Amino acid sequence: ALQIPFAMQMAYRFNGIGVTQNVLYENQKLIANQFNSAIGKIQDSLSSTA
Amino acid sequence: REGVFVSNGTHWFVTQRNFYEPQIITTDNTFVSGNCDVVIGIVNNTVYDPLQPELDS
Ligand SMILES: *[C@@H]1O[C@H](CO)[C@@H](O[C@@H]2O[C@H](CO)[C@@H](O)[C@H](O)[C@H]2NC(C)=O)[C@H](O)[C@H]1NC(C)=O
Ligand SMILES: *[C@@H]1O[C@H](CO)[C@@H](O[C@@H]2O[C@H](CO)[C@@H](O)[C@H](O)[C@H]2NC(C)=O)[C@H](O)[C@H]1NC(C)=O
Ligand SMILES: *[C@@H]1O[C@H](CO)[C@@H](O)[C@H](O)[C@H]1NC(C)=O
Repeated sequence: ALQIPFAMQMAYRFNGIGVTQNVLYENQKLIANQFNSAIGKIQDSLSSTA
Repeated sequence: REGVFVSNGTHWFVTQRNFYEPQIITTDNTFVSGNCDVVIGIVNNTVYDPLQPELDS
């Protein structure tokens, strides 16, 4: 394992889908809030939807 | 452009992800976008512009 900061791992991950990595850094709080909220929807989905 | 910005503690280099090969940071190695106020954890350094000393000479 090689450590790397998570916002730099996401720049590799964006560049791997052809989205240029400055599109992460210029939107990092939006991308974080969308991810955190999407994990939230999985808790509610799994809690409700037997 | 490809690879990562890295420092040995005193100097900043770009290098490719999977094999340490430090290169001077330049307008050929890097692309601009926006400005300093937008990005979390950006660092100050010079960027060498390889055209400039040729025009100066
Ligand atoms: C970080 O890298 C730079 C470049 O490899 C090092 O600076 C050079 O150090 C040598 C002696 O080791 C000097 O003779 C050169 O004149 C230096 N070049 C420049 C551009 O300053 C630097 O020492 C390295 N720092 C650490 C902490 O390893
Ligand atoms: C990068 O360098 C610039 C100056 O080259 C720094 O900007 C100054 O920061 C101080 C402290 O916040 C302010 O009092 C000045 O008014 C700023 N000057 C300008 C021109 O904006 C900046 O803080 C440095 N950033 C980092 C991350 O080190
Ligand atoms: C990294 O975390 C430290 C506290 O552990 C903080 O002072 C620093 O500003 C952070 N830097 C970045 C790039 O997030």
